[PDB]
Amino acid sequence: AHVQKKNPLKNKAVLSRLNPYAKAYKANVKINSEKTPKAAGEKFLSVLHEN
Amino acid sequence: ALKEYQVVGRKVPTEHEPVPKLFRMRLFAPNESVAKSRYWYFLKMINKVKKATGEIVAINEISEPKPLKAKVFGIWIRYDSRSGTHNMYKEFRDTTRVGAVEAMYADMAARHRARFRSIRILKVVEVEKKEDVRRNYVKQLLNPHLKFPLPHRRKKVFAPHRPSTFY
Amino acid sequence: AQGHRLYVKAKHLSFQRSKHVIHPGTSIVKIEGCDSKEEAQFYLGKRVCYVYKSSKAVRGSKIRVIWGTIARPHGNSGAVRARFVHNLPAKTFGSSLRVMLYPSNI
Amino acid sequence: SEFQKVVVIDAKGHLLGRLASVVAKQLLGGQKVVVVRCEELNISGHFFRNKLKYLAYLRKACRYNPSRGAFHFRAPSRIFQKAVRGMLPHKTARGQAALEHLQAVEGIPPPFDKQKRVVVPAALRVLRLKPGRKYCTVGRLSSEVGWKYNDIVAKLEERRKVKSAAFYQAKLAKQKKIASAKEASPVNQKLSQFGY
Amino acid sequence: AAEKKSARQKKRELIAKRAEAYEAEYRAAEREQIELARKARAEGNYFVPHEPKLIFVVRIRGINNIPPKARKIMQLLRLLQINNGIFVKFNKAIKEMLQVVEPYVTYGIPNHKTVRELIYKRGFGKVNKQRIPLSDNAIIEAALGKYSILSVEDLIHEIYTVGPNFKQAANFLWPFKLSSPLGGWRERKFKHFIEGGDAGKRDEHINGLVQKML
Amino acid sequence: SLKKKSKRRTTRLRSRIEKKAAE
Amino acid sequence: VNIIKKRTKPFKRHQSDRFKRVGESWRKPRGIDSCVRRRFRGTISMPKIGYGNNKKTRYCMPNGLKAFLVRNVSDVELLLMHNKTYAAEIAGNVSARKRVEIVEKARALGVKVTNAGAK
Amino acid sequence: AHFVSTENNEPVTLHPVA
Amino acid sequence: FKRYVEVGRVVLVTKGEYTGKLAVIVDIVDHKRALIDSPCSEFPRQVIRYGSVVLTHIVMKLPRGARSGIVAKKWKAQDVCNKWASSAWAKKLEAKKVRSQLNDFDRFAVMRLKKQRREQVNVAV
RNA sequence: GUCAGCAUCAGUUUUCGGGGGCGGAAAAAGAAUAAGGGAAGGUGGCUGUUUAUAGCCCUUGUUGUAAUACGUCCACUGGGGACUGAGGACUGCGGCUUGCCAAGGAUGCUGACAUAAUGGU
RNA sequence: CUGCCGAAGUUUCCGGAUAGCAGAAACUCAGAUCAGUUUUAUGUGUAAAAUGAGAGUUUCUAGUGGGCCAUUUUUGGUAAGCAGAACUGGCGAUGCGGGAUGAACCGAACGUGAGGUUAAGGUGCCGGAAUGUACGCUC
Repeated sequence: AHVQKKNPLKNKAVLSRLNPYAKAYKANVKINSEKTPKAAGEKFLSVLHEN
Repeated sequence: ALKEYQVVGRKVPTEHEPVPKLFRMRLFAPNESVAKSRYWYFLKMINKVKKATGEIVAINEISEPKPLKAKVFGIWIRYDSRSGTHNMYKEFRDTTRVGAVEAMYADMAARHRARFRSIRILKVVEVEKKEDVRRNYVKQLLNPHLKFPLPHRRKKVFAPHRPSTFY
Repeated sequence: AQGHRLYVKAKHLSFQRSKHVIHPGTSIVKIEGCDSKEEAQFYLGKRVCYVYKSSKAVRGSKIRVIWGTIARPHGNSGAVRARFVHNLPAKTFGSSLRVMLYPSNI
Repeated sequence: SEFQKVVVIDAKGHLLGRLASVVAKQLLGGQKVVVVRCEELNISGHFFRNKLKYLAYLRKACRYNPSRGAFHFRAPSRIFQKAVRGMLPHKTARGQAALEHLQAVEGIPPPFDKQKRVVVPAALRVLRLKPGRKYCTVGRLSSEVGWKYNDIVAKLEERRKVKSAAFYQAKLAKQKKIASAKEASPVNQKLSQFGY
Repeated sequence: AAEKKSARQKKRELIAKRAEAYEAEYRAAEREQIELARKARAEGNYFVPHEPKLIFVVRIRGINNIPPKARKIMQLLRLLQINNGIFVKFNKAIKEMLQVVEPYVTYGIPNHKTVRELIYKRGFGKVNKQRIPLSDNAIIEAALGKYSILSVEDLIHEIYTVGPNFKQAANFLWPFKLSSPLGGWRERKFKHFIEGGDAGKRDEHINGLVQKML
Repeated sequence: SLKKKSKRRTTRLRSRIEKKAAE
Repeated sequence: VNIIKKRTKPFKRHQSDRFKRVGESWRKPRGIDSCVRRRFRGTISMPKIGYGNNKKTRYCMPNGLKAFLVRNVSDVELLLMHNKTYAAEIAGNVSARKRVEIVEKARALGVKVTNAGAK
Repeated sequence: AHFVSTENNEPVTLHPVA
Repeated sequence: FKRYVEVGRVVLVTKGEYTGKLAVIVDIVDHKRALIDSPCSEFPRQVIRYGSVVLTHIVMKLPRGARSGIVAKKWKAQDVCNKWASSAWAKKLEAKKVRSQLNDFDRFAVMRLKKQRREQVNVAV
């Protein structure tokens, strides 16, 4: 058993054997689709652009 | 390449000092780990704040607010020599505070054979008026009529014709 | 007369070596016109050959050939490493090699 | 980039070390090199400094039979060949073969004055030496150490320049004719869209 | 016949649910930290991220010319060879260990991809004192079933989040045998990482080094 | 050399230079 | 499966080239300062168990069979069940009459003969 | 992790002294 | 001299990802650096080193430190575009680019072109 | 039998790209377009001045959920090259659907040559 | 002839017995103890968490009992060297890459091979690898 070692990253079939969840992963999700709230305190900007 | 880092830290809160002061420095380092290390070394050597008893509360990279505008920066430095005690002020004309720091490190290492550890940055300011500009070469760069020929113009070996090496 | 030479010219520079040890299995080949490791990526996998002559008329031919394959770039100047069926003799240092255009991918 | 069977290098304005290192590599590459006008080579440093160098090189001699010591060669071609040789494995058969594939000559002999003479950009003085820096010439250095053919080479080169310039005038006149007939044909401008 | 197939099928779905739960936890933890930092910045407040309970240590100096005091610690860290990487529970008892073997090892905070790739490619389990590759979940299940670890994803979670059984999981993983870095080290490698070398603590740059070693 | 004296130094001479630098 | 040998050159005793009294048969050097036992560069190699060849192809000729010494027709009969494993090699002191009898019997049995065309 | 307040804890900028 | 590093000089980028583009020195930083901009949108306003550019002979009036839009406006007003192309240097460069992008069939047609052009070789006696 | 060429795979590896998430001052810039401020290394004008017959700098609004750089991630993807083929009926873990599969280690399609190719000495 | 295991390199008492290092035989021990290690606590020493490893004893029988080099502390110093301790290292039983060459310098520790990638050191030529990039100094 296991005469040869197959890398799961390079083997789609071995990856399925080891991890029975890769079949549904949805890697990329679009979450920055609403009004992008520029969140930066004015005092923080002054401290950042200080001296 | 160096990156300007804003580093804020304080000692661990304790019943003696429930609200320690937050010390902030603007120091240049290739990465965050070097910046925090240089911050802790400076804090120990200035305020005698131990690295062990302290912690880092905020770290933020700083970009040049106007990187497309030519500026002149004056830099105060405390260089360490055979005697290990020196202080100079130098002026560099460029478009980024990082570039002026990069130029200053190369210059000091070229002339006085300095190192990153022998050099400690004291203060960096942007001199904007030609009146406060002191160095002659900087003034001759801010002259309104600056123009000069290009110096140091300089596989496929065995070129068949002689180089023009001119206009 | 110039309706031939479907191959690129090259020179067998030396073996793949350290300062004191040679590895005759793989040879450094200077393909001409190539000037960078990025340029050498085109010639990877091509068929380099060494064409020489011998006294005997084997198969009624005075000319014998040692085949070889370009393997990988060697340095920043565009030289390549080639593996020949029979490792090239040390007397071919500076001799000429022919790099065919096959197996082509263009 | 490319090679030829024989490469003729016009050593005027080149540097001794920079040219020799390029030449030594080409010889080991398997190419035949002919370096002409060896007396016009340049060396960094002012003339007096280089003269003391060679003079000190003259001091290298055995007590027993100075004919068994280092043979000091005064000719500029022999000076250049010594520089090349020290950059070659001359104690091995590969090094000896590379040396025999090189021919350094003073001036430009007739078999090589009617062939194109390439130059090495990596060895040119005008590109390698900062302007205003002191440099000597092997021709003057050799003629002061004991080379005794400076004047005749200068005279022979003057004749070669005159004969070659007359040939160029003939070729330029021919080139003017072919240039005039070049755009005369409408086919040149018909589909010159290919950049030719 | 049918009983084992049904049980294994249900076990397969159970692992999928756990892996889905773990993936959501990583996404939520990253997102909530970003939200906390954003709100601190908006309010002008400063938010301190938590200490990293996990560290990945790579031995960068060989077995020659090493003091006996430093040698014993690498024996206790199972760093018996150059370019060997292990997981350590970063705490007050480990900080002092790594501070005295600073010239001989490098370490930093590994992200999820570093841990996930290491166990997938270099993952070998210590089964009956043997180096058995983690080629299937049943290998982990029979060796870590007491601690409710059933698959590679469970093992990755127990290592990444430093769970209650992190000691058992880390001891189960045979020390990763990493190759020489692709692209090489820095010009001078045995200087401290801060001073331009490649030795000692390096924080989040252990990832950039490990991807070279994989 | 080229001057009067060899820049290259004897190996035992280098070490005792290192020793003299140490003390 | 093909037969591959980890080494082809024999191991020569050190300085057997230089001295005619020093035979080429390998002898392990016991010299304390022996640079050859120390494995210096340029020196010749020493027999090591790492040079041992494949178990499944050890003792096998290039053709893939194992030479078996045979003296008479009786010996060949013992090779009937291993004609695809062993190849009969007739001894060097077998007379010409028994040579042809051994070859014929092995050929009828289908057993290879390594040195058939001899005497 | 935990939060720290800067209310009445404004940061003082510090630069090394010659 | 014909070429001087001055505000309002058009330069040709030679080294970098913008090789072959035309830029104008909006501002001068120091002896080793210069700030340039180009009307083409693909060329952003940036600081370049003098080794990466070659000074072209074309100099156009330009106030110091002008913004990108006004630089383009001055560029269009003085018609620097196709003024560079009027030079024989630009025609050679563009012809070289066209020759570079030619394919095998185009090269065959070129051979027939120059063979027909060489056909005449007729001169007065 | 020897030696080659190609394809589809497996293991190790190297080298180019493409697309998409997320992060930072939710990059800094920048552009376009509205306020106000300042001036010059002072333009038109008349050495001195404040956008006019050049423009520049600073702040704010806006175009904005701007772009891009960068860090990071994709169980996203497209190529080029090299080394290797250990094991020998069936079991196993999986995937697609009894069957099929890249899923416990290479097979298939062809050639050339035997007076030579390979391997030797 | 091949293979495996493999030191001491010196205490402590009168040439030695002893111990130490290396093995063998026979026992018990896995809800157990160890450790050239780090924390915690009590006042550098003592005591109880981290990490690693299965941990113990009894018998008996080989070899070893030198030195060299270097660091640090320290004792005096002295024309200047150096001299006296301690300290753990390196060599000694050990080839290899680099340092042009090398008992003591930088890397690295060894079955036979293929491929990939590095260390130290390097990339003008001898010599495998940029007559690379950027900024200065020097005649």
